[PDB]
Amino acid sequence: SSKWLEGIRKWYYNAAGFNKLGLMRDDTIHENDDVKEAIRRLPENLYNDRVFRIKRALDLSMRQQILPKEQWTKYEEDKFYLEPYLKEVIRERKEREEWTK
Amino acid sequence: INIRKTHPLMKIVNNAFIDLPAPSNISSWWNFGSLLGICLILQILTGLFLAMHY
Amino acid sequence: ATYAQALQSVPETQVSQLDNGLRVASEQSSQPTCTVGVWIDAGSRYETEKNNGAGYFVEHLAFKGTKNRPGNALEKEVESMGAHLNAYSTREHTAYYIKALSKDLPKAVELLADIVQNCSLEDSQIEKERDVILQELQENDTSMRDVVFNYLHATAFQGTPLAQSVEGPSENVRKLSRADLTEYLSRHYKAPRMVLAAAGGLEHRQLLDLAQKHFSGLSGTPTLTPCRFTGSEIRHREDGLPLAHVAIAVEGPGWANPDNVALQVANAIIGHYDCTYGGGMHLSSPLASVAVTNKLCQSFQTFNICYADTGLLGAHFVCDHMSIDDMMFVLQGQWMRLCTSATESEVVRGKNLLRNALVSHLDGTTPVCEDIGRSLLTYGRRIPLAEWESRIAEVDARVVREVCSKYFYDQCPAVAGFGPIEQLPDYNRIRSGMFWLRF
Amino acid sequence: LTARLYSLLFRRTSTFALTIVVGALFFERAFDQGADAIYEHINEGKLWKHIKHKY
Amino acid sequence: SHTDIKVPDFSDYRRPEVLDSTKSSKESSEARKGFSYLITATTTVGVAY
Amino acid sequence: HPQDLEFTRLPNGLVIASLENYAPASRIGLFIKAGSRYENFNNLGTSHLLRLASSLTTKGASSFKITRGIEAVGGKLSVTSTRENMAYTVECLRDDVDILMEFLLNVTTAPEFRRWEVAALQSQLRIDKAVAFQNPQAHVIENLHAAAYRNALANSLYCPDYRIGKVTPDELHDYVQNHFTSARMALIGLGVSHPVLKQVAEQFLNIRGAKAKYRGGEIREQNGDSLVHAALVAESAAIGSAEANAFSVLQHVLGAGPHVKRGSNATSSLYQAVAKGVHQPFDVSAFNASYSDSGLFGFYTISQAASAGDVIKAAYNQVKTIAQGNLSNPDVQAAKNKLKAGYLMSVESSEGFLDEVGCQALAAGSYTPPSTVLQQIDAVADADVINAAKKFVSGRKSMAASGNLGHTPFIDEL
Repeated sequence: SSKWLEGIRKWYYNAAGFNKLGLMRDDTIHENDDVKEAIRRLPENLYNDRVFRIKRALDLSMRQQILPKEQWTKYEEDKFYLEPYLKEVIRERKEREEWTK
Repeated sequence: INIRKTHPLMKIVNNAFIDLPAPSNISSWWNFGSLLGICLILQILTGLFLAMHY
Repeated sequence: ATYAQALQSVPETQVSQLDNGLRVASEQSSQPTCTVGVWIDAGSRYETEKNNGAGYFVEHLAFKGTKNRPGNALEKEVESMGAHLNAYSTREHTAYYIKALSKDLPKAVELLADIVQNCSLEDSQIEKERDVILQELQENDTSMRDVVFNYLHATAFQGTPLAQSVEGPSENVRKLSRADLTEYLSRHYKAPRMVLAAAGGLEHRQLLDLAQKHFSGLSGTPTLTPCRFTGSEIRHREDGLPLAHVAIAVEGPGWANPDNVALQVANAIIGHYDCTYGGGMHLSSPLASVAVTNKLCQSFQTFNICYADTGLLGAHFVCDHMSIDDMMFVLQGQWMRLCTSATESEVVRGKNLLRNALVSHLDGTTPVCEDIGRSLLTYGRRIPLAEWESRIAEVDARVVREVCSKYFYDQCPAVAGFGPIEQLPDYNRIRSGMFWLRF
Repeated sequence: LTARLYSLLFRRTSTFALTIVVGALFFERAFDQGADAIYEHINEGKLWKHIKHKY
Repeated sequence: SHTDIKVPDFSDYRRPEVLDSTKSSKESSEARKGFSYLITATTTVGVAY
Repeated sequence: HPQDLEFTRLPNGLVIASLENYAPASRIGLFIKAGSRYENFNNLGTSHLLRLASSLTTKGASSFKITRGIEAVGGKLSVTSTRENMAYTVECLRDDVDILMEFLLNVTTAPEFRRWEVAALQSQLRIDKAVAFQNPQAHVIENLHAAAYRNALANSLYCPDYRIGKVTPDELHDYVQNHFTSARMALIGLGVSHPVLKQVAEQFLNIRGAKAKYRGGEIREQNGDSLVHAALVAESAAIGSAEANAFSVLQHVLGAGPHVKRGSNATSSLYQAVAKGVHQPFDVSAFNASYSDSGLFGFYTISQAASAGDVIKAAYNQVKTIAQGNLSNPDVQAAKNKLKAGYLMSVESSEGFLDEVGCQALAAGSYTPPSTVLQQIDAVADADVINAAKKFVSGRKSMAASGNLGHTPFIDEL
C-alpha cells in the first residue's frame, strides 16, 4: 500500500547519503547534453542556490566531514525544481527522435 | 563538422600533416627530414627483428 | 479543391506567328492590366570579340531617340499614358517591357516597334552615355555579388567567347564606335530572334492585327554555337573587404533535359538559406541546422543557371574569414549525401518546396510575363504549370541519386574566391575531398 | 576502352579497392612467372636445375 | 574593375584533345578520368604487391 | 472568371474577406491593430521582438514540431509590419491550408514565451537591426517619425540600443494578453472557401491609446558618407479622406521615383526644378504616409555633400511657386492617371492585394472595389490641390537630416 512505499523511500533516503552532505534530489544528477540543457534553462536564484549547495557539498567532501544532525536538509522538503524542465527536454528529445525515424 | 579538427589526437595530426602551412618553394633538399624519419623507423624495425634473433 | 481541378483552370498561352520571324504570345487573363514585352535573344554569347557588351550600350542608347519618335518625347508619352517602362539584359538575351493598362496597348506597340526597327545614334548623347557607363561601372564595382558571378563565369569558360564579360574592358567601352554600333544593330536585333509577349486581361486578334501593322516590312533574312566548360580556380586576395564571397560551380545541363528538372528538385533541397530568417536552428535541411548551430556562413545560394542546352550548376556562400573550410566541407557532404546515400524524405521535401516556390513565383504581372519570355526564348512554346507538375511527379529518389552521381561525383569544378579568402585550401584538396572515399 | 573502364571499375570506392587487389594478384602471377623465367634464362648453363635434370 | 579582368590562356599546357573551344567537354571527360585513374591504379597495384 | 471576393464581419468584431479563384496559390493573411504605437516608454522596441517571434513553442504544438511541419508541407510564413499594424501572412498550395491554418492559429492564440528563446532572439534583434539600419533610408525615416511626433507614433519599427537584451518576456505576456483583441483582427483568405474560414475564425479566437500629436522639430545624423539624405515633412491628413486623396494627387504632381528606368522624369516638378538649377547628380522625390489619426507629407532628397543647400532652396521655392497656383489641368489629369496606375498596378500582385485589401478592410470596415476607387481618384478638383500646397508651405516644419550638415539651411532659410 501507500504506507509501505513511503517507508521504503524514507529508509533509502536516510541511507542514500546526500541528505548528510546537504543536497537535494536534483543536486545529485548525472549530466548529458539533455541534463546540461535543463541546467541552462534554470531560473537564476534557483541556479545560485544550486551552485551554493554544490560548493558546500564539495567543501564537506574536501575535509571529509559531514554537517551536523539538524543541518541535514531532511525528507519531504526536497525541491524537485529541475523536474518539469528536464521532463520537457527528454520529451522533446524523443519528439525529435520519432520525427527523424 | 569534422572529426579531424575536433578529436584531440586528430587535432595533433591535422596541425602536423594535413593543414600545416608549408612553403610553395622548397626543392628535394627539404625532403630529407621525412627521409631521416623513414630511415629511422626502418632502422627501428629491422633492428627489432635482428635483436629478436640475437 | 485539389491539383487536377485547380491546375485545369489555367490559360493556354495563345501563341501566333508573324511571318517574318516573329513569335507573338498572348495570355488572355482575368485581371485589368497589361504587360507588353519584346525579348530579343542578343547578348555577349552572340557578340563578337571586339564588341563585348555593345548590347548593354544599346540598352543605354535605346530610349534616347529614334527616327520617328524622339527620346524625350518617348518617356514623355510614357508619363502621359501612365506606363512603367523597363529593360534588362543577360549575357544571352535582351528584354524591353512595359507595364501598363490594356487600352494603352496601341501607343505601346507604336513606341516599342519604333524602338525595334528604327533606332539611331546621337554623338553628343553617345559621349554622355559613354560617361554614364563609366560612372556606372564605377558605382557597380561596389556590390560584391555580381562581381563574383561575372568573375566566376570568366574563370569557368576560359578562352571561349561565352565568358565575354557583360561590359567588356574599359578601353573597349571607350571605342565602341558609331559605325560599329550601327553594324551591331543591323546584324543582331532583326529577324529570327524575337518574341512579342502580352499578358493580362487583354485580346489576341486586335493585338495580332496591330502587330501585323507595326511590324510590316522588317526585311530580315550561323550563331548560337556551343562552347567549352574548362573548370578552374581564381582567387582575389583583397583583405580590405569585410566578408568573404566564395562560389563553386560544375557544368549544368541546360534547358532540354529532365536532368534539369531533377536538379531543380536538388536546388530546391539546398536552395539559399539566408541568415536573417526567423528561426535558424530547427530548420529541416541539416545543412541549415549545422551552419547556424556553428554560426559559420552569412548566406548561401545553391542553384542552377541554364543556358541553351549548357550552363552552370552551383553555389555561392558568403561567410566570415574563419568559416571557409568547415562551410566547404559540409557543403561537399550535402552534395555527396545526395549522390551516394540519397534518402526519400529529402526528395519529398524538395518536391514540396519546388512546387510551392514555382506556384508562388507564377503570379503577378512581371513574373508571369517574364515566364512567357523565358519560355519562348528556347522552348518553342510556353510550358504551363501542369506539365511541370507532371515532370515533378515523374521523379523518385532513384533517379535523383542517378542524376547526382551523373553530375556531381568526382568532377573538375570552377571556384571563384573573393576577399579575405586565405583559409580556403588549395584546389587539389577540393578535388580529393569532392568525391567520397568515405573519409 | 577508357570510358568503359571508368564506368566499370571507377565509380565507388569498394569496387576500386577490389579491382586493385585483383590486379595485384594477377600481377603476382604474371610478374613472378616472368621474373623467374628471365632470371633463369640469362643464367642458363651453370644453374642448379640442369644438374637436377641430370640427377 | 572586374570587367577589365581578362583571363590568360594556357594552350602551352592544355591537352590537345580539348584544344577545341566550341565542342563541349561532357564527352571526353571520362577519357581523361580513366586515363589518370588507370595510372594511379597501376601505381597502387604495384605498391600493394 | 466572373467571381469576386466576399466581405463578412463576425459580430465580436473581426473582418473576414474570402476569395476562391481556381489558381492553387493559396494565401492567408491575418492583420492585427496592435502595432508599435500601442507601446509606451516602459517597453520601447518591443514590436521588433514580437515580430521576430516565429519559432515559439505553442500550447498545442512545440517549436520543433511547428518549424518542421511548416517547412515539410512547404508553406511560407512571412510577418510584415508598420507602426500601426502587424501582418501574419502564410502562402502555400490549396492542399496545404488546413495544417498551416492550424499552425497560424497556434502562433496567434498560443503564447508560451520562455526565456532562453528570448535571449537568442535578443542576439537576433541586434542582427536584424544591423541589416536594417545599414541602409540609410530606413534610419532617416525613423528619425523623421521621431522628429514629427511628440507621442506614440514617434516609436520605432525596430528597437533602440539600450533596450536590446533588457526586454523581458513578461512584458510580452502582458502586451499579447491585453492587445490581441478579437474586434481588431482581419482574416483575408485567397483560394480557400468561406465557411471553413468562418468556422475557424468563429470558434478559434474568442478574446474581445490616445492620438499622436504633431511635434515640429528636426533631428540630425552626422554620419558623413558624402550623400545628404534630407526629409522635409509637414503634417497632412488622416487616411481615407478626399483631402488625403488630394495629397496623393499632390505627391503625383510633385513627382515620385523614376517610372522610366533611367528617366529624366519631366512630369516631376521638384527634380526638374533642381536639375534645371543644379548641375550635379542627385535624386529628389516626394513622400506621403497617411495614418489612422494624423498624416505626414514632405519631400525626400538624396544629394551630394557639396551643394545640398541649393537643392533645398530651389525645391522650397518650387513648392512655393506651385502653392501660389501654377498648374496645368492635363498635367493634373496625368497625376490622376499616376494615382490610377499606382493603385491598380501596385496591388495586382497577390502580395499587394493581400496587403492593401486587408489594411483597408481592417481600417475602413468594408471592402471597396477598384473601379469606384478609380472614380474617386478622378473625382478630385484643383482647389484641393492648391489648398494642400498652401497647407504644406504654411504648415509647421519637421525635418530629418543625415550626412555632412555643413551645407544645409537649418531653421532660418527652410
